[PDB]
Amino acid sequence: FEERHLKFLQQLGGSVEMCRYDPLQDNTGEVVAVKKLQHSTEEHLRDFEREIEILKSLQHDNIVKYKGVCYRNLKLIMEYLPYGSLRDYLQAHAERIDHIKLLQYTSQICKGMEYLGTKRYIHRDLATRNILVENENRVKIGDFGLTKVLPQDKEYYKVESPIFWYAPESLTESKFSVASDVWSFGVVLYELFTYIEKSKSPPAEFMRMIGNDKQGQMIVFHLIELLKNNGRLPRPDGCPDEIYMIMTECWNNNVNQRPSFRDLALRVDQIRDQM
Ligand SMILES: Cc1cc(Nc2nc(O[C@@H](C)c3ncc(F)cn3)c(F)c(N3CCOCC3)n2)[nH]n1
Repeated sequence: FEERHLKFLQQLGGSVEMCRYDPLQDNTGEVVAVKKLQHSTEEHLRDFEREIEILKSLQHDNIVKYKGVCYRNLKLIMEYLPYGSLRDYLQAHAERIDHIKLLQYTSQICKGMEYLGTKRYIHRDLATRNILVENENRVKIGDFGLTKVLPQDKEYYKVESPIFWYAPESLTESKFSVASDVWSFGVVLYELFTYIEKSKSPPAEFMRMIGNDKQGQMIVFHLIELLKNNGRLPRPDGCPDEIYMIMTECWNNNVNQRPSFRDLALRVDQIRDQM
């Protein structure tokens, strides 16, 4: 990839642009997504090149595809998935997204995570805003900016952050593992069944429980106490209990009592087929 051939189409959201890669200057070439860095240190740049090598290393159906790279001034290039983040897509198109449909995306995400697991990668940022929609029937894990490789010996890894998706051990000890991704997956499943009703978002609900008057750096500590005393995100409207139970089992204070992404994949599919 040569950067004089990337024609800028629009800003998408660290920064991501929609571009056309068009060496024939023909407007024929394909539209792609281009990630780069806003204000870049050699530290950010060193983690960005890891991300790039984590993405190239992954070839799965529910993981956005690596296309290439281009420089010097690094840009990451990936397939353009035309419907954007599952988080906005759900807000936009709730009327034609039914529960069978929620469960479809759910199982596509587990399958994507399962695959990550077999490479010993830890995602760290599982949330609906990092899931891309390719079309009505397919979603993909679409960002890997916080993903980490487990060390050969240890089966966990230590490190602003998305605290309302974090497992207790990540909040208290900065421990990230397949088990903390599962905790987070539970929050992703919660999200879906709330249909992203803004005041049912995990931050709004947790702040309600903590007290909205709580501020600054104490939020994280009160969140830690809530989770220790088995405070949890409530069952959202219309969520069938069987499905809430999957969430609550993902949100177990005990790390190895949490389900595997295999367990979850299969348990979601079986539930799917009975509605
Ligand atoms: C890497 C990538 C991003 C996309 N598509 C996309 N990305 C968006 O936001 C970026 C920041 C993003 N990247 C990765 C994610 F996982 C989630 N979001 C959009 F906003 C959007 N839209 C489509 C056209 O209307 C605007 C929304 N479409 N395809 N491939």
